Amino acid sequence: ATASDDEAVTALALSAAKGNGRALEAFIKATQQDVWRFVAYLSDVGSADDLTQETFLRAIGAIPRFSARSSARTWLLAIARHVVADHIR
Amino acid sequence: TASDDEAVTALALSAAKGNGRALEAFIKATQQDVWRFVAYLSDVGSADDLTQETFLRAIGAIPRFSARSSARTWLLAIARHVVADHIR
Repeated sequence: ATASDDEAVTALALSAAKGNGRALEAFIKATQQDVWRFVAYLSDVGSADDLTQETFLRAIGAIPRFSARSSARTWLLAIARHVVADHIR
Repeated sequence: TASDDEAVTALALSAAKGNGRALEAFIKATQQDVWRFVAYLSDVGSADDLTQETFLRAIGAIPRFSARSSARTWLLAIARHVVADHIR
């Protein structure tokens, strides 16, 4: 529960959406690894660093509108997917 | 170019108020400056890590940015601390 984990991350996201910086920072720390793994499956490993950060830049942009209609991980990986879709080419 | 400094400071101010697109744009706008400064207080090899780590702290502090100085100075002040820690 692990899903206990998802819960924190969602919480971080919700606080970050309300303008809490230190929560945005921790959110990115908590999820960076997941985004990197996901992103590298869907292209290469050489791509992933660059795709990972693009994902976070969009995340940073969209987070003010995250309201937990889904878990923050799902929301974040949906963005990761758009970033990968764009990148081809 | 001072006008460029003004945009960056204006981005920082709007990001401090909870604007995510401002924060994103600010990071895009300053990433290169942070990397060069950091590459260079240490080395090209560690610059990526230190650039992240600067931005992570930047994200966490930005809500208390109020323009007592330019955002570029504020941000490079964070970068210093980051490099200082990396060599302690």
